[PDB]
Amino acid sequence: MRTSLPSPMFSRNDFSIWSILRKCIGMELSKITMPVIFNEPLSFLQRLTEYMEHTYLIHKASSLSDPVERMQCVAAFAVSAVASQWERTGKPFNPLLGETYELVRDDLGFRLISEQVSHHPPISAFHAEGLNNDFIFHGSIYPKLKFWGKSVEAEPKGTITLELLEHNEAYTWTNPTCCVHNIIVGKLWIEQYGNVEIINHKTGDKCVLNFKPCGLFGKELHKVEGYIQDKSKKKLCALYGKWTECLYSVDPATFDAYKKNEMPVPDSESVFIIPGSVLLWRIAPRPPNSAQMYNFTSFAMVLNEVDKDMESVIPKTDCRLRPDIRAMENGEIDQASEEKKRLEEKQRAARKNRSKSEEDWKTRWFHQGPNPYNGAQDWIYSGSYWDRNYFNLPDIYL
Amino acid sequence: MRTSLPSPMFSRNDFSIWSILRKCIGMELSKITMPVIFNEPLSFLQRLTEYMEHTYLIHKASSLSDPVERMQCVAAFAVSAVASQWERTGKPFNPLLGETYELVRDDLGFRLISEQVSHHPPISAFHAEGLNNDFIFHGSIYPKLKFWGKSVEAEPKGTITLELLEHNEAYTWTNPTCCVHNIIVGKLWIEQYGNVEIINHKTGDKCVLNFKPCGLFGKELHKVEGYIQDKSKKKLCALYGKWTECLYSVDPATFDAYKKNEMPVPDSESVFIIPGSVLLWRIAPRPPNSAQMYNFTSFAMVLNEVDKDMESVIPKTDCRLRPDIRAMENGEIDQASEEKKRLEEKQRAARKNRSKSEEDWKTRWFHQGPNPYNGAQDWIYSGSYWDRNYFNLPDIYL
Ligand SMILES: CC(C)CCC[C@@H](C)[C@H]1CC[C@H]2[C@@H]3CC=C4C[C@@H](O)CC[C@]4(C)[C@H]3CC[C@]12C
Ligand SMILES: CC(C)CCC[C@@H](C)[C@H]1CC[C@H]2[C@@H]3CC=C4C[C@@H](O)CC[C@]4(C)[C@H]3CC[C@]12C
Repeated sequence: MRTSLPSPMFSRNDFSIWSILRKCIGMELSKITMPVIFNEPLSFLQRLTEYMEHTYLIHKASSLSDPVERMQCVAAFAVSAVASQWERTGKPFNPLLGETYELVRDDLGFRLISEQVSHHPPISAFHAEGLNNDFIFHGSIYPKLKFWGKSVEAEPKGTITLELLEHNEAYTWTNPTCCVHNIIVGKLWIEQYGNVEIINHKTGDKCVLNFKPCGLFGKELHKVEGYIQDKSKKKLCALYGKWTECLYSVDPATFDAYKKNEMPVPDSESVFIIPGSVLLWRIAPRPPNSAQMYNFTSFAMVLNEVDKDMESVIPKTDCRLRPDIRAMENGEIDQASEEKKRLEEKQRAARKNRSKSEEDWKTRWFHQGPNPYNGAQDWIYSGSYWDRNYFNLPDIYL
Repeated sequence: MRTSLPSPMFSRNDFSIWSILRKCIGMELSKITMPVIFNEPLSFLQRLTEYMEHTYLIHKASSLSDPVERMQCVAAFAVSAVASQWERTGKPFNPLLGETYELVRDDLGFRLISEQVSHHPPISAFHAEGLNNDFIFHGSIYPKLKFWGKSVEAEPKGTITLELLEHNEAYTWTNPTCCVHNIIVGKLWIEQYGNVEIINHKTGDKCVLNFKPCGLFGKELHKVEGYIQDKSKKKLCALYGKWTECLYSVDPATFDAYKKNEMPVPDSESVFIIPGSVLLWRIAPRPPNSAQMYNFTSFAMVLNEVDKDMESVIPKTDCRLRPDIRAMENGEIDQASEEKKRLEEKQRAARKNRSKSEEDWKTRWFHQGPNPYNGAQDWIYSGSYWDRNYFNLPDIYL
């Protein structure tokens, strides 16, 4: 009768249920495919393209001669870029290595190209341009996940850069942390909080934006408060609002005068417009079909539209061609699950094939390089994507 | 430009991360395979066979003429049956529908047969017999999972029945709830708590066993306290101990006299033997290779041993023949993952094949019927398994 096992056990070190959930919920490679019922029919690259919904704020900024007024607009845009998150608790599809997404919005005067440049760590790079060459807006996002209590925090790591070309100025910042409450059981809902600093690298103007956490009682749900100061640290403007609604500007004096007087969703009031304030930005109302369509904005509903004409110009990596997202969008959930499993296995096989073949992954449209304004490691658009002439691109779809 | 999606979203109702985890951690069918690194190399059927480790308590009970002394032994056995759980935080493999497991321990004087009789809900039935026909011990277990805070509770649902055949008496009870703390992140550890009532259906004797929860401070970790009373509700014996260590008996008077005077594991003291107590049961010390071998008992190390002679008698459904458990036991984790995925897909295909074919699943060795002593719905051993002569058994392994 045996008195022992023929081999000792394997030491799993720190690996936990959280480890599995982290890879699954986040954008890391995961051996377990996230079930399609938790998805929304967008790639993560398309989800990030929603940064561009209020690009009119950038065109407005470019048209103004006063740098402090420009900073108001850039602060408005920074807040507007993250504003569409409320109730977007569907997970966008984990992009495949080498997946790309492009968007041309003639009516909004920009185009954008994005690529999934890595899974170690998962980084999504993007590069947007004003069609009349008034701006460049780029960055890259690695969503770093932590688990607290009943919640997951996604920290969007990477530098955000806005170049107003007519003024020879760049602005940089980082985005606030995004919080997903009730991640295991209960009603999913979303918070954003954190301290954002926008730096004008030509003038030394700085904008401080505090995305307030809830606070006990929840009085501060979604609140944004901050100010613009000049190179001398003199406060020039007070900015206040809610990232889910609006951003306003007011004289710092006037603001301080007025200022003296299962986790559930707290009741948040649309805050009062301090008299004399200037309106900088208000969110677009969500359309009437939004609640039946993953709580998408009207802007987000356009992201994955494809037509035959589009199919003749976009590269084979564009996620409009990703068949599992297409099937989910059309109401074919079992087809979506089926294709998703296929796509993820094909990508695992190709990675193993690259390992045994000794060859390295080549990102097609971005390269690593220092951010020219703050020195940070960055992913920089390499050019040429919009020339078309696509030669020997990754084969990632079925 | 499209203003809507071509199909409305799908309503997922109450489905959550917990829903996925419940199926995965528990014994339900799950589309997501639990990763082998969370397993221990045993089937759930083998894990339950550890109920039998201290069968000598049943032989002792059978040999005694006083029914109250018999009840002490049966209470000892009931506690002993669940005693091997401490630090067994590896998940036993989810049995396949129609999977079976047998154990003959000549040195311990019993044999046991078990079958996975259903996944809706997941029920594991078992039937053990004294080799000299002094007892029958049977039951069935559906592990019902709930998620509280940082913990999962597995409630082992089903009636437990012990028939002492020489005395024409049966005993029934239910097992305590098993708690897995730090289920998402941190160090996994195990508690059992709940109120167990053992009923002698010939005499009306009743044994009350309280498995105490922790309690704030954790003074009560693993403590068992209870008593035996007769049909007249007169208290006859006090029983006390820890399910991780021992069970003792003492005069109820003497006991009450003495009685006046990330979640971490609390410090628990081996409780003091009240003088005059009688020793009923003590746990076997875990062997020196235990901590390198999934914290198995010596008893558990025998469960999955197979030899060529065994392979000529056991049916093709015996989980000694299950290749993924075999591969994990041998240190072949990637082979184990590979075979596990295969086995689970083969079982999903066969279920779909049974659906389109209109035909129903037939359990081979148990049938449904009322428990003869309490009326509850039960799974009853049908006989004939030990005749061998296996004809047209399920084909469930690769
Ligand atoms: C599986 C289910 C339960 C979890 C769903 C998690 C979703 C809601 C999480 C996972 C990744 C998260 C994103 C990570 C990065 C960013 C960029 C940031 O600037 C805005 C928020 C945004 C876009 C997050 C929104 C919420 C997000 C999409
Ligand atoms: C995936 C990891 C993190 C979770 C591991 C869960 C394990 C430890 C759980 C899942 C099912 C549980 C079992 C369910 C039923 C019983 C019968 C009961 O009378 C004794 C405890 C016992 C045997 C439980 C022990 C712990 C158990 C095996």
